[PDB]
Amino acid sequence: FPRVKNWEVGSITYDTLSAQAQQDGPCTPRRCLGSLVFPPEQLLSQARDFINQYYSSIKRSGSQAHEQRLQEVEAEVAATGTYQLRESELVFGAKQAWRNAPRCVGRIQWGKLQVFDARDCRSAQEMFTYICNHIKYATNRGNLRSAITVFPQRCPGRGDFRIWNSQLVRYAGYRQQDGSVRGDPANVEITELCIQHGWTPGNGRFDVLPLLLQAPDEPPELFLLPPELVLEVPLEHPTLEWFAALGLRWYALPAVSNMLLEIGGLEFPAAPFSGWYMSTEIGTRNLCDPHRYNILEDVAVCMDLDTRTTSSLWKDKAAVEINVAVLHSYQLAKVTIVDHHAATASFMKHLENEQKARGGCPADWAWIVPPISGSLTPVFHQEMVNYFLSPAFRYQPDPW
Amino acid sequence: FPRVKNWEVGSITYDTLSAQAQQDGPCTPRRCLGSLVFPRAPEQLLSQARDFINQYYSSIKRSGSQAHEQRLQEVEAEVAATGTYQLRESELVFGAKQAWRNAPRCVGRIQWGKLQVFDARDCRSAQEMFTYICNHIKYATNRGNLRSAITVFPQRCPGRGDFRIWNSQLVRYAGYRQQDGSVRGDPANVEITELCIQHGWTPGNGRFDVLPLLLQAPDEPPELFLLPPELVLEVPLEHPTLEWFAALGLRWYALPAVSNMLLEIGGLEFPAAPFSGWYMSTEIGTRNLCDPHRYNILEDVAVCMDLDTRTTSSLWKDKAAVEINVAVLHSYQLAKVTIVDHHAATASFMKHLENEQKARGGCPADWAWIVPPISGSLTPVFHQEMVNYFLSPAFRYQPDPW
Ligand code: HEM
Ligand code: HEM
Ligand SMILES: C[C@H](O)[C@H](O)[C@H]1CNc2nc(N)[nH]c(=O)c2N1
Ligand SMILES: C[C@H](O)[C@H](O)[C@H]1CNc2nc(N)[nH]c(=O)c2N1
Ligand SMILES: Cc1cc(N)nc(CCCN(C)C)c1
Ligand SMILES: Cc1cc(N)nc(CCCN(C)C)c1
Ligand SMILES: [Cl-]
Ligand SMILES: [Cl-]
Ligand SMILES: [Gd]
Ligand SMILES: [Gd]
Ligand SMILES: [Gd]
Ligand SMILES: [Zn+2]
Repeated sequence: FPRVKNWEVGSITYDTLSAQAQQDGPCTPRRCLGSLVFPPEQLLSQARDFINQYYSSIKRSGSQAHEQRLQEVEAEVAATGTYQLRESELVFGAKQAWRNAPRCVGRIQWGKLQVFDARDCRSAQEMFTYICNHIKYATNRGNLRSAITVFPQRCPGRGDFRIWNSQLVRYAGYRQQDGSVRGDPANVEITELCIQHGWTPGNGRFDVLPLLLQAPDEPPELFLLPPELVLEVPLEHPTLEWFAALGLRWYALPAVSNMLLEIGGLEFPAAPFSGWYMSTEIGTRNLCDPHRYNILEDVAVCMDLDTRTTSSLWKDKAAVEINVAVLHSYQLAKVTIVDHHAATASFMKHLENEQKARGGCPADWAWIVPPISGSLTPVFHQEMVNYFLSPAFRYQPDPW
Repeated sequence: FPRVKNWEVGSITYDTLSAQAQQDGPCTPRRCLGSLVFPRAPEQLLSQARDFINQYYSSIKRSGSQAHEQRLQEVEAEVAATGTYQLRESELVFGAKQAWRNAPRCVGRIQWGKLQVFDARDCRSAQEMFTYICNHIKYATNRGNLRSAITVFPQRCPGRGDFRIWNSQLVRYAGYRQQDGSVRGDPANVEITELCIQHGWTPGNGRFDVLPLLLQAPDEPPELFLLPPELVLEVPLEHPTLEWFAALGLRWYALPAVSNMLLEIGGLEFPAAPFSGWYMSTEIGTRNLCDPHRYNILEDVAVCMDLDTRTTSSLWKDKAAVEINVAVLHSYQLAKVTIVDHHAATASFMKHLENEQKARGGCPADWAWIVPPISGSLTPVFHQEMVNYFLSPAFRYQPDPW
């Protein structure tokens, strides 16, 4: 059992939960690959195990309802070749997949999740309405609420439900007479898919993209989001009056719409989950990555910093203020957001909860440690262990 | 072979060098332990020696030659006879440079070929050991124009104990347990401070008292040796625009010289082989001065900066840390002592990975040690995927000799 040390306090724990690890990771005794971003009747094996998880989690192992439910999943697969989850189970498995997400620093919140059941969905126009209930419920006028919407589970012979966008809110990315990009350069591909399928492109650096929703065995269909439903935050700084002039904005709702939910052997290729932002996500990665909006030098010029030498730490100073601007703006607009110090301190509380409850916690060090001020947060000094537990959110290929 | 992506540019390479990794790390396909700090007969000696000799003869464009098999047979005959063997001088220089080259947690490896190797394998006593060390400190410091160097003391051998330096670095500040429960000085150094005292050192009571050296000759208790103050170059810390900063009374020393690691070359072990380069400013500014379990100055600086420390979202911790790093860079520059900031160091490490991809087909790197502890994603290494594995020659950790 791996020994795990915290170097700030000098405290030691053992990760016994690592024993239950399901799907193998990318590392071998020969080499570590932890820093890499992207690393038939077996369906009954995983279903049986997930069902035992549910009943132990409600102190109902070895009793009547536990025995009972085991047989009907057995009979469901025998007759149909698959099975349906009870409502309580789909709830319990959504929370568990979030709980088991090693790259998420916000799992202290994993027990507070609103689960929308879109398993009776049957058309792309139905998708849009379900997605639209989600967005408006999750946004909640800025008092954000964690939510996931689960569309039908995949089956043989029939196509997949899929959202083609990586998130529900993305900004446009436009090429030019010189190749380079206006807007968000991450979303250059989906932007050109949307232009293909009928959307007339805007001219701005912060155009909210239209959705591309895919009913099974039908091609994707464009859907224009209601602008009154996409809450956005214009960015200003508390004491740098010119910051507002830079015209920067970000949206309120972080909602990943490209990952595949897996519960008890069942696979849901369309299942958007949403929470609220950690401020480094917007202020550090989205606005300052060189391949993203890359605003770092523009802000430094406006601050009259000396950009001619790296040792003035002008990059560091300008980055800190961009993060100050994100936090101040979201708080003034009363949109839920959490800074990387508060977020990481709650994660340390989570680890300790999880140590007592489950005997460990799969955590991915490179992604839990924030991208500014790493060693100023407690997670930097906490050793972690990474492994795969089910249920889980999984990456998946793109549907083109 | 593992595919490696650079997410900032789009570059894609394949680490073929990892296939040669001969010793095992701590990860399995079940679980990654990459974030853990400490993740750890004649024929086996023979097979590592054979491999190193092959490495050396590759480096001198004499692979498969007369001289090459000459050395291979020679080493076996010496192992059969003596149970071990001796490196030629040129083999030792090449082996010390490869060990640096091979060190996955060093971001300054663009410099790996520029290393001054001092051969002290004739050292006879703790007293002679001390003399060799003073000369190392003197040459490396070079009045502030620092030069990378390593001194190699006699190798491990059956029949006689090891040479050991008990201090983890040649220059360390004392850490005295206080009256209440606090530490005065550097809390990382309470243990070695206590060993020096119990070995008859007279402790000071400052926050920056330089520690004496505890030097162990084979089958001998360690002996205390004081470093002459004029040999230990230090830097008073000031801030270019925060004049009150000088009143903190903070200093750091010029020379980073690790003295507690084991140098392995072709199966032979040198448990005493201190090595030194020059600092990257974050080791001092961020870790040494701002870690809660170290000098822990972050809040005091932020209060002095008139920041609002009652709420995290004002980012007072980030702002104060940035200026503490400014103070470090400015102060070493003022004093004309070599130092590299985390933006320049990571950008030269990017050129090292490129150089190494063409020379060897990859490069062992520990992402969590390479990415700086402030402003991580503002440096290019954050966006570089990396493959961590173990090559030999190597610097390895080893247990404390007490
Ligand atoms: C409630 C507040 C939440 C916060 C502050 C938060 C924070 C974060 C952050 C900062 C990341 C790093 C992702 C990146 O760097 O792009 C992340 C990853 C992730 N989070 Fe959370 N999260 C929250 C809620 C949730 C919820 C509700 C779910 C699912 C139900 C979830 C599941 C995940 C997953 C699967 C990842 C991995 C993303 C990927 O690998 O691309 N999180 N989270
Ligand atoms: C010349 C300038 C150098 C720079 C800028 C530099 C930079 C660094 C830094 C920042 C670390 C991380 C240390 C920590 O966080 O405690 C490190 C580690 C290391 N360096 Fe370098 N270094 C230099 C020279 C050298 C030399 C000359 C050698 C050996 C001949 C060396 C071998 C190592 C080793 C073995 C480690 C790992 C130490 C440990 O794991 O505790 N370095 N280096
Ligand atoms: C190469 C490296 O794995 C990659 O840049 C990772 C590092 N850590 C990260 N951590 C988070 N939270 N999000 C990321 O996108 C990344 N990127
Ligand atoms: C727990 C964690 O592995 C530990 O704090 C590591 C993180 N990365 C590091 N990186 C460097 N360069 N030096 C360190 O001491 C550490 N410490
Ligand atoms: C649920 C959730 C919350 C949050 N704060 N962040 C995310 C991920 C954002 C997308 N990244 C992959 C770019 C998801
Ligand atoms: C040779 C060398 C250069 C450098 N820049 N830094 C170090 C590390 C100092 C000690 N750390 C292990 C705490 C060593
Ligand atoms: Cl995002
Ligand atoms: Cl140090
Ligand atoms: Gd101006
Ligand atoms: Gd001033
Ligand atoms: Gd004071
Ligand atoms: Zn690993």
